[PDB]
Amino acid sequence: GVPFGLLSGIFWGLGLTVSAYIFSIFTDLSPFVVAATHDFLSIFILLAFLLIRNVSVIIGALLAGPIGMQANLYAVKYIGSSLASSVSAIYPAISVLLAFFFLKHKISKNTVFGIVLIIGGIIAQTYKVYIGILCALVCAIAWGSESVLSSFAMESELSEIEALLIRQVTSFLSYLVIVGQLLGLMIVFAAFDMISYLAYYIAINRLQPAKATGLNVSYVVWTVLFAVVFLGAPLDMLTIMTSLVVIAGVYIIIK
Ligand SMILES: C[N+](C)(C)CCO
Repeated sequence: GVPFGLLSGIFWGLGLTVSAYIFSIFTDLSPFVVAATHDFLSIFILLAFLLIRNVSVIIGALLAGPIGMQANLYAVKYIGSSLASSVSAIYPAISVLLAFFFLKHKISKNTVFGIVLIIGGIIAQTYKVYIGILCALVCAIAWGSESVLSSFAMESELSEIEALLIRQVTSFLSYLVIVGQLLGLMIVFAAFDMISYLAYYIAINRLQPAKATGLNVSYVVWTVLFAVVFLGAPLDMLTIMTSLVVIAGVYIIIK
């Protein structure tokens, strides 16, 4: 069960760097259409896996799709290959802050304490860098509410056919109301995002969000590994330290 969330970290961490690889080749020539086609291509490779409490899903999906994911997409233009991932990784603190007050109290002396060290090893480097940090704070508020609102239903509603299916078509319908090689990189980015968000939901089913979201912020270390090997990040001395505090806290939350 625990690996399912650890798999959610690496796969979104590699995918959120190939999205930076997409923008790095034209420098945000198209801000918004990337996210609209993102869910458009996502529905088809999500349905490729094939071969009412719906309100609680849609009210958290519009709280993290129209304002959470695409803000991580367009509102994070070039501030960093992972510099948005760091401060958007305080979202478990916003999620645990909401989860503890909505009939979910299962934390220990070294379960949220590992989340605390994971945030303090990031906030210290947060200012080692306006619009980018704004939405990166917004992505933290949005995904943290979605994690509890996704865990809200989570009964007679499977992680795929109701959890991630309604979550995808809701944001895809939202952009419909708000409105070659790139399609290969887009469908490649869609292929990595959809195994990730399902694996995050499979970790949300059996494992509590306080630990499932806490193992997810491993997506901050893999998003620097992919961003320094596939992309050649400068990796100053402060990067290895923040990479260590976020994994040193991962081994406190996992145990
Ligand atoms: C994929 N998100 C990072 C948006 C959710 C955590 O898995």
